[PDB]
Amino acid sequence: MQDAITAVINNYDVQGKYLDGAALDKLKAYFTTGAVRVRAAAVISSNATTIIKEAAAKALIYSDLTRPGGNMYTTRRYAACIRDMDYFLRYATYAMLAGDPSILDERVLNGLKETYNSLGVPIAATVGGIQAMKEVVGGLVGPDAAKEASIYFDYLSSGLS
Amino acid sequence: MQDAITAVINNYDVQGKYLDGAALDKLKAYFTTGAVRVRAAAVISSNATTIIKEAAAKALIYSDLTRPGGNMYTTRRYAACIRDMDYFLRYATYAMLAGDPSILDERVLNGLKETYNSLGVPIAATVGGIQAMKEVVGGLVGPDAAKEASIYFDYLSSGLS
Amino acid sequence: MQDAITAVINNYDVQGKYLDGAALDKLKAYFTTGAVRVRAAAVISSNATTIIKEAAAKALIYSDLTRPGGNMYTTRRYAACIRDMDYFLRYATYAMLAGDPSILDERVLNGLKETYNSLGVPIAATVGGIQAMKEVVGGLVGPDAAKEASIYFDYLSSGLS
Amino acid sequence: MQDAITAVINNYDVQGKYLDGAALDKLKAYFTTGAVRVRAAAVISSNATTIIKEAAAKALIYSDLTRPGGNMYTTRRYAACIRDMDYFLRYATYAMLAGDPSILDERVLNGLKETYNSLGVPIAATVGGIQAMKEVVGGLVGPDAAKEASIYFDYLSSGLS
Amino acid sequence: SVLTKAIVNADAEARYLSPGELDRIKSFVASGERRLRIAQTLTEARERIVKQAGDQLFQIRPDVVSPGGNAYGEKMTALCLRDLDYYLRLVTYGIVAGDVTPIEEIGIIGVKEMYNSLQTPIPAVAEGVRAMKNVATSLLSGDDAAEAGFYFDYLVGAMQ
Amino acid sequence: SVLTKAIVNADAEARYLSPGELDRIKSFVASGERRLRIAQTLTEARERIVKQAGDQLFQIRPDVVSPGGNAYGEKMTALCLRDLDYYLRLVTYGIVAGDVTPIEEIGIIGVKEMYNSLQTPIPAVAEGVRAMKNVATSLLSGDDAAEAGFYFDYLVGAMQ
Amino acid sequence: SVLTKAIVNADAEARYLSPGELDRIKSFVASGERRLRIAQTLTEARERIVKQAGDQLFQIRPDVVSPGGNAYGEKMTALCLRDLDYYLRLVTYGIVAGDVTPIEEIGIIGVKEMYNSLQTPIPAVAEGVRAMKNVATSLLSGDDAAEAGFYFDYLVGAMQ
Amino acid sequence: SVLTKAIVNADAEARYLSPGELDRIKSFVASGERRLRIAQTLTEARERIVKQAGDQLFQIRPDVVSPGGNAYGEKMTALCLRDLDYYLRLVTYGIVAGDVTPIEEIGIIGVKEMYNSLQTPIPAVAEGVRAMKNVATSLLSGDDAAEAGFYFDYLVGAMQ
Amino acid sequence: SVLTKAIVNADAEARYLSPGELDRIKSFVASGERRLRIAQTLTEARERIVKQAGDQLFQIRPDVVSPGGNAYGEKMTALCLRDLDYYLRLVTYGIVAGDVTPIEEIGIIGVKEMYNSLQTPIPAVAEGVRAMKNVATSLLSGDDAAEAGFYFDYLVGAMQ
Amino acid sequence: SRYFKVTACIPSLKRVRTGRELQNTFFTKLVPYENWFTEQQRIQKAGGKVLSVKLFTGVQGANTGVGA
Amino acid sequence: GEDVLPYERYLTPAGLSLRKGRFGSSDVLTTPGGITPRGDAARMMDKI
Ligand SMILES: *C[C@@H](*)[C@H]1/C(=C/c2[nH]c(/C=C3N=C(/C=C4\NC(=O)C(CC)=C4C)C(C)=C\3CCC(=O)O)c(CCC(=O)O)c2C)NC(=O)[C@@H]1C
Ligand SMILES: *C[C@@H](*)[C@H]1/C(=C/c2[nH]c(/C=C3N=C(/C=C4\NC(=O)C(CC)=C4C)C(C)=C\3CCC(=O)O)c(CCC(=O)O)c2C)NC(=O)[C@@H]1C
Ligand SMILES: *[C@H](C)[C@H]1/C(=C/c2[nH]c(/C=C3N=C(/C=C4\NC(=O)C(CC)=C4C)C(C)=C\3CCC(=O)O)c(CCC(=O)O)c2C)NC(=O)[C@@H]1C
Ligand SMILES: *[C@H](C)[C@H]1/C(=C/c2[nH]c(/C=C3N=C(/C=C4\NC(=O)C(CC)=C4C)C(C)=C\3CCC(=O)O)c(CCC(=O)O)c2C)NC(=O)[C@@H]1C
Ligand SMILES: *[C@H](C)[C@H]1/C(=C/c2[nH]c(/C=C3N=C(/C=C4\NC(=O)C(CC)=C4C)C(C)=C\3CCC(=O)O)c(CCC(=O)O)c2C)NC(=O)[C@@H]1C
Ligand SMILES: *[C@H](C)[C@H]1/C(=C/c2[nH]c(/C=C3N=C(/C=C4\NC(=O)C(CC)=C4C)C(C)=C\3CCC(=O)O)c(CCC(=O)O)c2C)NC(=O)[C@@H]1C
Ligand SMILES: *[C@H](C)[C@H]1/C(=C/c2[nH]c(/C=C3N=C(/C=C4\NC(=O)C(CC)=C4C)C(C)=C\3CCC(=O)O)c(CCC(=O)O)c2C)NC(=O)[C@@H]1C
Repeated sequence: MQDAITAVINNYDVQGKYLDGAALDKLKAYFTTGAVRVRAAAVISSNATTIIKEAAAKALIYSDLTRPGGNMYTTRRYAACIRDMDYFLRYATYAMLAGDPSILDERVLNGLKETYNSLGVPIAATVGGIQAMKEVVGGLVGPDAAKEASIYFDYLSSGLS
Repeated sequence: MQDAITAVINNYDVQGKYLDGAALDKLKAYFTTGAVRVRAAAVISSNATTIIKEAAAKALIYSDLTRPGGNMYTTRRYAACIRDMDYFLRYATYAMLAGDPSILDERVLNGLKETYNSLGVPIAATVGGIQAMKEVVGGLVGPDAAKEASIYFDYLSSGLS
Repeated sequence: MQDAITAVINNYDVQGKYLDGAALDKLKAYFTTGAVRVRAAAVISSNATTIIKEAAAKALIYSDLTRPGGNMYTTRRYAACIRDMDYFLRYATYAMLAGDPSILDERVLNGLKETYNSLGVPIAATVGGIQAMKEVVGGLVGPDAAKEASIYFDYLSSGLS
Repeated sequence: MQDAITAVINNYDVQGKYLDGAALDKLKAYFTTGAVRVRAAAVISSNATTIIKEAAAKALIYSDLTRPGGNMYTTRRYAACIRDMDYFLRYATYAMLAGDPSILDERVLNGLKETYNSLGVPIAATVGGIQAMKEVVGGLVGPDAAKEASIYFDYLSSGLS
Repeated sequence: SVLTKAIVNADAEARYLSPGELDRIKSFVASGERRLRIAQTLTEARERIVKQAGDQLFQIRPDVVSPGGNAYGEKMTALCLRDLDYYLRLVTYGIVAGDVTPIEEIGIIGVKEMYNSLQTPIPAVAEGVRAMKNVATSLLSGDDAAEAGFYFDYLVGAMQ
Repeated sequence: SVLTKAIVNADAEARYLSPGELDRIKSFVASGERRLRIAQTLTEARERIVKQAGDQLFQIRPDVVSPGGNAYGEKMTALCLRDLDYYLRLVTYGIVAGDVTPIEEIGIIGVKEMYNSLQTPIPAVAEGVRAMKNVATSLLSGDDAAEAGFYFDYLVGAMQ
Repeated sequence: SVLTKAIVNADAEARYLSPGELDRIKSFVASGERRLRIAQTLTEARERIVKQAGDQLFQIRPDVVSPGGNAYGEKMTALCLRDLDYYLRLVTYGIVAGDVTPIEEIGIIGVKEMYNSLQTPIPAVAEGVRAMKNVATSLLSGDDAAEAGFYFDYLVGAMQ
Repeated sequence: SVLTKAIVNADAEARYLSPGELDRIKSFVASGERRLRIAQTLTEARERIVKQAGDQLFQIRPDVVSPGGNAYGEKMTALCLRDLDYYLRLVTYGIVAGDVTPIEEIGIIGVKEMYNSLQTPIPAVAEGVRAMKNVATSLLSGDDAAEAGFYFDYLVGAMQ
Repeated sequence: SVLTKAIVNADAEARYLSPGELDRIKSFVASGERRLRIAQTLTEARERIVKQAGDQLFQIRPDVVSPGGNAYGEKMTALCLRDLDYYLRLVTYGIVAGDVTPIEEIGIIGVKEMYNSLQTPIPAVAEGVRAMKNVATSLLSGDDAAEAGFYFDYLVGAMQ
Repeated sequence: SRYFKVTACIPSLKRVRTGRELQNTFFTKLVPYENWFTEQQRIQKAGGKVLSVKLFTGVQGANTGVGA
Repeated sequence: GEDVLPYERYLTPAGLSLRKGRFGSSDVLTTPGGITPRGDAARMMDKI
């Protein structure tokens, strides 16, 4: 994987160049928002279960998905769906901390679409759940890191769909 | 697709063996029940629209499905859903006539789960509608073809769910 | 696709609600800025080729991209890169006129990331070219529609990256 | 492992009262000794190979052990002894940075005598080499870290003998 | 909307917008306040229009509210008035959008199939929509009355 | 703590301390005095924080102090406030250590099984820790309050 | 970098980041401008560092520029200086990154086998790196000189 | 079921069905008639059993139907009764199958995670299942009551 | 407001405003921006504050939403929450004016008689107001929290 | 962090393995504390007996230093 | 026919989920006759 800093380092290493002024502005631009990312990550880690519960209540349950014949019918499937939501939330937090979606590409999106197609999981409903989680996280973290958190949720949704 | 007779013929052809007493017993076993299937199919074709109307009344309409926010909302989606009900009834009739769900596997259930997931259609509601249609058809045809008709509706419901 | 007006209409249609004060406020907010969008679209249309020329000269050419081993090396690849730049500019103009990035989601960004990954096109260089075009367009259109045009260029760049 | 802070934490945890003024004084003392500790560790890490070289030249090579009929004879045995020497240096640096010899006991000093007797490795020569590393670090590092470096260096020799 | 069709056909021919389409956009944005006023007026007059259209429809075609009638009984007339409310809402949406695209997507495609399944008279629903048109046009000025009557007559023609 | 974590990370790779690892230790030893001040402050205000946390918890969740609640009577409520005191002591230990190793080894690993055996509401305990954090935030400077709130939020997340 | 290390360990244990890891991230982001200034100074003085590093290496080990030497010849010495510039660039990368993952993935893993392939003295390369360490610390204040020295010593220890 | 648990067990050793397993399969097929009759008797009285069990549960644990209760409100109470009906259905499935294999996969695995996410009292749900057991055993003869209650006690133990 | 009270005393004594009154007017107008910010914040959180205040009030004493309770039923609970909304509006008015004359003239003088006539529990209403104070102070900084808490305690004392 | 130093023998009584079945039938090996229970349960399940167990690595106090 | 240009008539669901589908589905699957508390809080707020 790679964060913003390591991404800049590889981008200059491939050309065999020392760090120049523009690379300096990129690194400084990441460094300027270091504290806000850490604070929002701590907030998300402290409120992990509540975010998932509110997102599920808003977007998944009270639906066909929880009724017999639905995809998240039965306790096993309900637990699997909430586990997938927790997976998405944790990796969104990692991507937000690192300032780069490379971890999302490597550890989440690769083959998840085909696995969901084979299993019959509703990708549209999953992306709706991710969007509800994005709304709740943006509410919790505040304007400071709301957009920066929201970009990686949008990245996950676009990659899944 | 294939029917009882062609199924027996192909099953003996792929092993290269001639029509034996066993395949003969399956063949007259289909031949004995020919008239009942034809009568049930004629009754279903005669009462096609009323079956869909009663199934929709029992399972779909007069609910949140036909309200705003429901998938059945708007004339476009209402017409599409009743078209889908007609699809299921017609293919169940073909499967009952042929005595084999191979046509259901080849031309109904293939890719249907993923298509419905992509479109956002409620699969649980669709299975409920199929069950209501099965109940009405079993009422109309009578015990003579009730079980034979019901097995293919059950096959469709199990494939979808 | 959908513009601001159709977006509001669909948003109230899904709730089954007549247009109220908030929806009327949103519609008035769009209608107030109608003429500025048309003027900016006319300016961009008249200066289309010059914008691409300055953006290429500022972000792409005179580098390793146009030399041997570069992705934009050879006349076919150069023409391809400029055609892609033209497509981005044109759809940015369409999105700015419609006041909604739905057309960008439907007709440009769908599978573009995966297509560029398959072809080996540098997404970072493409984003740099898009931002150069954004700077030139902001210079041309003026303060009136500069931010309005710029938000959709930022949308395209974030969708690619 | 248990560093100084963890050791004080355990000392108060087994008795079940809060941190006291004595604990504050001990933690403040260890905080005061921090910078010189880091500098000495950096110098030792820089000159790790040189220390082993002088220690070997002073107590190990050119002697009977570096001739036929010795435990140091053969390149494999000499490499094993020098790797053990590097182990002693690295774990001594770890214990020096930690403040407590728990790492020295559990990770290094635990065992290391029954194995040596079984293998046939001389122990007096190993203790002499450990002391040789002691005078080498005594010159390499400043006098501020000399005493605390020497005490952890003598700990391994005392445990082995 | 008009913006949607202009952008759609320009994209389909793979071109920037023509000055004629820009003139359409300019006129559409200029007329926006008047369209919003008309939509507002129909919005506050939505219930009177529905009630009077229901009365006119039941007077013109009493057979629909009769024992073998599709809307016989208080609940079946409640559903009929709800459908009339739906179509008035669609007409206001069309007036705001500038053309009958929302009306088409929401209440015309498949209306024949749905009402044939429900066994409801299409000419009766068209007569109800015409009564709504009359009641609505009695509450508007002449130019606004013509502007709303265009969408109402489109609905009547499409239900056919 | 930070020192034991860095040393274990280096020992696993069988290499000496990386420059970033040394910078971490240098920063921690430089910032130790502020942590010591936090620890002494929380220690001298340990009883007021526990009392206010108990009041907030009993206001938020009356069910714990109820006829069928886990803490009904006097000795039950005494044990609950005692557990709050243990967690306050663990928070002070974590603050002085600079990491969460002692807190993890003392009071979170197996706490789920222990509280399930005792049938104590784990969300109730989390609410108590949150009230403790709110009380502790009113007796420290802003940077110092944030530093303590990091470990308080760690305990809240760990009891989840 | 430190972010990559913390995130990788948290993902490997399948948990959110610990407060100690968050504190190390905070310290790393705090030291960012200082690290950038040190790297800017080194990259500005890249050529002089390389030249006097080569002079010190040749003074210490004239055998390498001897007939049986790996770098015997002007173009062989040019290749030695080019490797020197490569390692200086890697040192700047490590200094800005705050740890040694980029330096590791670029220039130490397999360096033993590569220099065995080229028949070059690894101890001679380490001595050249030490000469670079001296020349670089000669241009920096004490704290920043020590910070660069940590990465230089890491390179020397890795080439071992 | 018993057949699945017996055949797959004699398939993990690459042997035919055991002569010890050409038994209790036998008792299962012998007692299948009684099992079907008991399941039918429970199925006929599903509404009365659910209603009385919910009544007893709401008396014994009135906190759930209070304002601070998970099942506060008419539809949250309807959901609780629906869950009780679900568990009665699973019990009938277990009775017909002769093993708790189907009920285990359908409504036990992950039930702790589901109810913790929804914030529902698992002890309250277990007590509801106990009340359902009492109401069910009130409608059956002694042997059949014991047979049904044995599965009911399995549900009570598993939800724990 | 303070202007009114100063002018009333000045006109009662038949004299121009004293320098002390002018100074308090000056400070009163100086504090206006922070007061307007507090009132704006409370106005934006109207719905949440009211809903959470109702939930806490019903948790603390559910007897008012019981069958024999004053606020039993949906349409009765709506009136109680509307009364809480009324008092929140009065508190915002008091904050903007700087003191409690609007609160007195609109919502406390005769409140005992009105609530005695309606037979509603004034102690219950006071606790409902206090819950609103808690929810409001949860959304404000400390100084603004104390400033709003002054008016909330005034209302609580007045309803007594 | 600590490893128990134990010795034990485990006989296989269902398959009669037929190549160098001696090193896997009597062994001493350091096993971690976190894995010691699952390691020791296997011997009892197979039927062998544990001859001796030793703390070796860690101290009896536990508390801090347990984690690893 | 002989005048109309060829045009796109059908899509596979995989392609259709690429054009739409970004930001998922906002509709929420509704059920006929399901028990749902959605909108009740908003209705109560408007009634108040
Ligand atoms: C909100 C929940 C939605 C849902 C999900 C669902 N998922 C499964 C099963 C699996 N989910 C995964 C997921 C991942 N593998 C990965 O590598 C990652 C990222 C690192 C993820 C997120 C996998 C591998 C499986 C298959 C294994 C398993 O069955 O556990 C299921 C169960 C399906 C089944 O019963 O066969 C569900 C229900 N379902 C919904 O309806 C929600 C939208
Ligand atoms: C006696 C009732 C107890 C209670 C229950 C309660 N449940 C819910 C919500 C849900 N319950 C389920 C259950 C299941 N899904 C399955 O597949 C199975 C296995 C057959 C079960 C048991 C689900 C999925 C939901 C979610 C909603 C839905 O069904 O769509 C609720 C509502 C909680 C909320 O916050 O809305 C309650 C109250 N509560 C009690 O107090 C009783 C002990
Ligand atoms: C130019 C700034 C950059 C660049 C681009 C590049 N693109 C291609 C080839 C293709 N580009 C597309 C693009 C699209 N298809 C769509 O539907 C849309 C939106 C509506 C877009 C933008 C496609 C499909 C192709 C493949 C087919 C084709 O070649 O026409 C190339 C050619 C690659 C090749 O030679 O195979 C290039 C060079 N290259 C750069 O260096 C810039 C960063
Ligand atoms: C000679 C062609 C090269 C060379 C060699 C050189 N060797 C030493 C010192 C030692 N060499 C050994 C060697 C071995 N020990 C073993 O067990 C084996 C395997 C049989 C070998 C080959 C040892 C142990 C020593 C140390 C002294 C001792 O034996 O006690 C030196 C001296 C180094 C010093 O610092 O004094 C030298 C120079 N030098 C060259 O230039 C040739 C390439
Ligand atoms: C060196 C100063 C003396 C010397 C040593 C010597 N050691 C071995 C072999 C081993 N040494 C170890 C040591 C350790 N294993 C651990 O895990 C640790 C702590 C982390 C230590 C210290 C062990 C277990 C072995 C055996 C496996 C191996 O060889 O790596 C040898 C080789 C013996 C042989 O040939 O079998 C030697 C020679 N010999 C001297 O003469 C020095 C005085
Ligand atoms: C009223 C003037 C006429 C009439 C109507 C009538 N309608 C129904 C039932 C339904 N009508 C609809 C309509 C729509 N769904 C949509 O999405 C739209 C577009 C906005 C419309 C117009 C639907 C879905 C139903 C089904 C029930 C439901 O809404 O859930 C009935 C009832 C028929 C029955 O068999 O119950 C009636 C009577 N009847 C007349 O006589 C008038 C001419
Ligand atoms: C046969 C002449 C006698 C006899 C033997 C007997 N042995 C076992 C079990 C084991 N035998 C071995 C042997 C070896 N392991 C090795 O590594 C080697 C050399 C490479 C040998 C020879 C071991 C370790 C076992 C135990 C594990 C296993 O069963 O494979 C048994 C079985 C004991 C039991 O039931 O547990 C027997 C009977 N028995 C006689 O009566 C003869 C005198």
